[PDB]
Amino acid sequence: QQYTAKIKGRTFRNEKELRDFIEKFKGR
Repeated sequence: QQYTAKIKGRTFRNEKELRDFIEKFKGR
C-alpha cells in the first residue's frame, strides 16, 4: 500500500527507507 517498490521483496512505508535500502543493498 505505501511503496510498491518490492526491491529485495518488501513494501516500504516511505520513500526515505526505500531510498536508504539501496544504500544498504550493496548497489547504491
